[PDB]
Amino acid sequence: QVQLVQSGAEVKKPGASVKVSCKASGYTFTDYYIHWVRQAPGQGLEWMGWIHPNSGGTNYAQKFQGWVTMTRDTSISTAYMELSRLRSDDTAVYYCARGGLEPRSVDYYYYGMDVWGQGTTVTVSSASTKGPSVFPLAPSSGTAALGCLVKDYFPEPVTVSWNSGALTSGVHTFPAVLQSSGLYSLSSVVTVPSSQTYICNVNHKPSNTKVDKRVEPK
Amino acid sequence: QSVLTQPPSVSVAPGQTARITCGGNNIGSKSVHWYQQKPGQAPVLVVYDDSDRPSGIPERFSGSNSGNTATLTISRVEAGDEADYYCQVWDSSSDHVVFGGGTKLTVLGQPKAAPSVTLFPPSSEELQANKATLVCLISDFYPGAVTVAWKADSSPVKAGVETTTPSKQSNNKYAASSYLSLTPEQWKSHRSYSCQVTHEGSTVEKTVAP
Repeated sequence: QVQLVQSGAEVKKPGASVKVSCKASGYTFTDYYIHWVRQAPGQGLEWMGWIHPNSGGTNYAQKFQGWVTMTRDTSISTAYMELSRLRSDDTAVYYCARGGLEPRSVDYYYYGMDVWGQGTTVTVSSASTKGPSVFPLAPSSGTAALGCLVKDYFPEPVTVSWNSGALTSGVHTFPAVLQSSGLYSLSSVVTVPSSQTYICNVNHKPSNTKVDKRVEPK
Repeated sequence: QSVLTQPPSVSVAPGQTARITCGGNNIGSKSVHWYQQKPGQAPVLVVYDDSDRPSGIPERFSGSNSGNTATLTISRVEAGDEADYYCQVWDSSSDHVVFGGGTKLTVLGQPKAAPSVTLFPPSSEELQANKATLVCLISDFYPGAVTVAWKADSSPVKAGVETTTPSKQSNNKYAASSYLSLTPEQWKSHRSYSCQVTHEGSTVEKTVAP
């Protein structure tokens, strides 16, 4: 269970700054360097730099050195990364990965990045966090429709389940669309037998919004 | 510093053999690593130290590196092998780690698959809220190209329409969605609304009415 778990999505105004965390478990934290990789939407991978969890020594890519600050706390096996004076260009997924063995050595004992965080999405925007409306999408109708429309929210992401984790299979939750408004919208819909109160648990953490919506046939 | 270069895209028929290359200066003496990234997921190290494979990776993934080129060879490629492939080295000269720019791999030879279309009208909840929004949800189709047309009373509608790009599901086929926003009236004014999606020359229509 060798694992790196990063903190959740963040949204900051331009000029602000952010600290992202990456927690190691399942191996000795001080046995490997921690690296950070940027990936802006639709782009490729960029090495930002690394840190020795043992010494705290750091090394930065040209492009990222000076406005990026990597630290760490060995007592909880967590690597942090700070991004200062954010701009829109900075919107991206940020990974931590584990690669390279201690100690230093004249030649780097580096065998690629073998274990990766799940990435953290950092969005830079001046838009204000808004909660979604959640409307019911009754079925018409064998299999039935039934669904839930989450409308005009900001920002990504949003986590819907069905009937409190109960109804899983059949649940298709679609990748959101970006509207002209700047607000996102997606729908989660469940194909079911035509022949049981169906509720969809929608939750938009960033606006502290959680609605429950029962979907009944008209 | 050093810079790694890969061909942006490479294509192979299924079961054939894919050769992905990673060009760099004296890279033959640098030790290359390879990552596989599928959309919305973290990269996976598939080969390292020139040609070693992490536990769980099949021997059909091999690698070599010599001169001014490292190569990732994947034998008997499957549809499940579509991803972006990134090469990578540690460059002692700069003391920096460097990524290649990535290589798209496509396996042209999968079965055609027609879009499943599902459509919903506006909620009264929404209409009492003085709004109105229609929901057309295309799923389960391959290839990943699909065009969506919105009809009201046999006439096309452009405004209000927002269509997602073709995303990729668990079943390695695609899905998209179009959203139609209208005033409560225009919904009530028209006999019906229809969302028609065209794929590989055949069209699938669904219709809805107040």
